[PDB]
Amino acid sequence: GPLGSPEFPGRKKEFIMAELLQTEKAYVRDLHECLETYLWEMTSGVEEIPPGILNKEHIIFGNIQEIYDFHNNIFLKELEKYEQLPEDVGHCFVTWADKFQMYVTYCKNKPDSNQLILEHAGTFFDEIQQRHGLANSISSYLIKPVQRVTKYQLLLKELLTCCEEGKGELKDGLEVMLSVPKKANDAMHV
Repeated sequence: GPLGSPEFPGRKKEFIMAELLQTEKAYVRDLHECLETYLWEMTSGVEEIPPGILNKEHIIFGNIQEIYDFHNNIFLKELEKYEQLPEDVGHCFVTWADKFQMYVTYCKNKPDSNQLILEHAGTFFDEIQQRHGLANSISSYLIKPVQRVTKYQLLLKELLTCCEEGKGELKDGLEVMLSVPKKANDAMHV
């Protein structure tokens, strides 16, 4: 029934490579619709933004603006070239490993982001929601990055343990993924 114990690595030749190909497009699109909605209206000063979050756009959504642009013109269109080869995406987490330091910044601002959307952001995003047909709460999008970095660990652990031919780069692609949220805790100072 609605369980997942008989193991279910997705449906198609490229099972879980499709799970990564799809989360690019899901991630660059879900970043797109974020800048255009919640970030747009706070930077365009067209609604009354509570005195706590107005110049705290960079807290509410952190540095998400830099994520869209860089993925839609790089990570996505670099990944679709690996559609025929999930053996080469270990080379892709590493190709940009140092750029993953941006994820250590993102997470350090995450909790204080939370605080501001709870107490002093208020209900303001609920009205914008309905105007554009957002359907989903604000909190959902801004936390998604951390849901996404778990997914990277999910699929990458799959490849590096099951690739009959694991040419290389895979475990390094892993260690970079793991050192980021680890760093954020150690380097706690935001």
